[PDB]
Amino acid sequence: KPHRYRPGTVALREIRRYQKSTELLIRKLPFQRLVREIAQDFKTDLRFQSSAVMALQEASEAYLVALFEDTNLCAIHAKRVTIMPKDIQLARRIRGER
Amino acid sequence: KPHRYRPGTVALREIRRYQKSTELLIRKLPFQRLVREIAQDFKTDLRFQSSAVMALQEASEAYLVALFEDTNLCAIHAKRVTIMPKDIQLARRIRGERA
Amino acid sequence: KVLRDNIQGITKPAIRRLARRGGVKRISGLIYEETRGVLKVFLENVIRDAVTYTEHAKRKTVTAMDVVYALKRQGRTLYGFGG
Amino acid sequence: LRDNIQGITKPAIRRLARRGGVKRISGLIYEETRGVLKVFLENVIRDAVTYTEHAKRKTVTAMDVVYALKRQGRTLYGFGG
Amino acid sequence: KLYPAIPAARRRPIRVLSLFDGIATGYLVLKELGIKVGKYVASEVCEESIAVGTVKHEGNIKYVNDVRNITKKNIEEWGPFDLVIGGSPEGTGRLFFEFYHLLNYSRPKEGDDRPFFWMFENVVAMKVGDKRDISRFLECNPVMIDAIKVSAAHRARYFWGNLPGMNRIFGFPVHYTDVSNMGRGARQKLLGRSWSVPVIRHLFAPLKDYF
Amino acid sequence: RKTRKESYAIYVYKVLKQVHPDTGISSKAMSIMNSFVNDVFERIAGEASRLAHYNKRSTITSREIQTAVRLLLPGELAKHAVSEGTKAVTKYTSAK
DNA sequence: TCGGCCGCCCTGGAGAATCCCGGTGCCGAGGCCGCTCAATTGGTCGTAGACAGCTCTAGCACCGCTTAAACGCACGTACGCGC
DNA sequence: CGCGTACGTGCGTTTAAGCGGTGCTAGAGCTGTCTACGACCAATTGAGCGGCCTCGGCACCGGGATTCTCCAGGGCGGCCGA
Ligand SMILES: [Cl-]
Ligand SMILES: [Cl-]
Repeated sequence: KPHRYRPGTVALREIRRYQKSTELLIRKLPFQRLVREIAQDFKTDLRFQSSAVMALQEASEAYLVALFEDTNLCAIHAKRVTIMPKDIQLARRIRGER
Repeated sequence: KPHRYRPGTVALREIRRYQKSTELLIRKLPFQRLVREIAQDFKTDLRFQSSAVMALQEASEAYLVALFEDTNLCAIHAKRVTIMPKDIQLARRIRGERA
Repeated sequence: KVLRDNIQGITKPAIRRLARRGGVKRISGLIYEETRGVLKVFLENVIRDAVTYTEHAKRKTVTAMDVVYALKRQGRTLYGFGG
Repeated sequence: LRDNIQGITKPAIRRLARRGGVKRISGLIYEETRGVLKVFLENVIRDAVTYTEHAKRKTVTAMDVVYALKRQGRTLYGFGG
Repeated sequence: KLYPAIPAARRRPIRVLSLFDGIATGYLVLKELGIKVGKYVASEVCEESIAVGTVKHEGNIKYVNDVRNITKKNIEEWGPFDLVIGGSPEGTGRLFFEFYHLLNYSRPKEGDDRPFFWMFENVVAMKVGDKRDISRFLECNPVMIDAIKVSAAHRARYFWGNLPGMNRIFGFPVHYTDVSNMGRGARQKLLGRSWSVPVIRHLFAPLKDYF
Repeated sequence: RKTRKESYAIYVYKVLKQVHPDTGISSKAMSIMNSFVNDVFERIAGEASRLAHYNKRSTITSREIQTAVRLLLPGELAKHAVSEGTKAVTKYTSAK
């Protein structure tokens, strides 16, 4: 059989690889479709500058990365290495957005 | 012959009694001494209105009650019912105050 | 055409990449649906404010300045697009 | 002039935690809580004394503490405003 | 289950039995259905609804002094009822069981082609055992309709009844919301009047095709 | 000795009597309502000023305050306040 | 074959705490009066913005390749979770 | 510490993101006209604020009902072990 790694080693390798990188991790076009879908329920026929959707994507990914940082701290605090919706809800509750 | 309760019942009784009351739980004069002590390291011979120290106490107790709320949520989240400095540090870390 | 089901466009590997940038080692299965929900509510608030800024500017195109003003108003100041 | 942080007593921190809904309190809570309260009071009194300095006064009004807490995003009602 | 619709050439007035209601909603909403009433019989233990009825509703309503007074003879004497409704402004179980007992008197027997309609109302703060018991008694499942499309309060409601089109048809309007916003007591009318007038006319909408 | 610190106390009391005619209010709760009015005031006038600076304008009209309310109040509270405000501006612009 | 201790379920009654109900005092909120100063009205300019028109930027739309990456399936073992 | 399950890794499959093109046009964006809307000034006056008062709503002591807490006992297997 061919070579196969442990889970922790490729997991930590990806943690290192993506904390070094700066590019946008969510793809541009499905995020744009999501933005138009959410906008649709406020006004029909809305237009968007490209830099506006890029700004939305930068802020959304930064927000979700800070969310996963607090979620990882909640997981680690609960003697676990697995993040859970318990951990996401605890994070958002302590941050005050519930 | 001497009566004694379980811990949980008097604990919950005090939780109810102090969540019903509105009075300030820290005493006025040691909090005032703490405020003057902390102020001392910024300017000598500082004076305080009484309502200023009352405002400090209202905000400080409200801040610590919200802090213990989040600390209790951290404890409950970690399958505990006992709060720990782990829980306080997690709460302040998620709130962004670790500086 | 009315756009629908675009929240699934936030795919499972993209949420895993976001988790890696946040330092997450191991990710459970309900994370992805919960994360799509949280990102949906965040974009609801932000796009709601940006659309409001567009409404008052007598325009129909949401500029980057609108999204910057909106994020800044919510206490999350975004650099790179003005302000 | 150093035991003033010890004036925040163990019953008083316990009453605060009861108002916060805490059932059980470990012993290492109390010193940590005195520390956190002291840091919060440092930030607030620092800002309020700064505001007193700008007004060229020697006393700290309640409006100064309101303005400070408002600057720090913890708005306090009932002391002017 | 679907019931056959009589054509609108047969205009017979509607006989209503409303059992528990603080401010009398059913007769007023039937006045703004555009159709006439056959028999409207009300009753209340307290005298507040009696005072509101003797001041406002002009005396076109047959009142009973107590709900513990209506028997089978009163139902058979005061004409057959087409609609039976039970709502409210630990007595909720008492209200439901008095409703179900008076409902058994007003239900037509096996053989009558009279169109029968009933409705029961209570919020989602009920105990789940009482909910499943009421689902057993009425042989109908409730629908959990939340005040989240038109409102933001955490006050959802279960509905029981024999109403055509009551599953998922309710949605949020913008014009009715806009016209209902203009008040300084906008959310007090949202807590009471929005539960009184619009939801009830929304659920009892298709009755004008019958009569 | 002549200095009058302004407040919204009589107006909060008048709106309370126009809502609860038999319920009074203490002076501490009156201070809390006064500081709430001052706070919300500063928030809306702040957002309006920011909007006016954003849109290269120097005149704060009802539309600026309107979109500041639609920003600051959460949802249905904003819808009720925009309706109440537009109703009062309608009554104002067509009065005696 | 044996009864001596030992955990379970139920129920009962002491027992401290709390809710309810009046009785009395007390002090701050409601109300009345002066007054004083800013709200209102009338009038005058000045220019900010509403509006029409022109332009020309980029935003949306469509299509064609192109592989980058998402989706699915098996599997195994490491951590979640219960005791 | 043991059970398990469910998540990560790897490989094949394939869905579609991304890039590169052009065409079009709605709309951002800048310019000229003017007009109506608001700042500025004085008089005035009545509404809003300082002061006072009195009184009733709130705070508080005491008593009884009650209401949950908790432990003691009675029966009950049941479990053996001496
Ligand atoms: Cl610790
Ligand atoms: Cl205006």
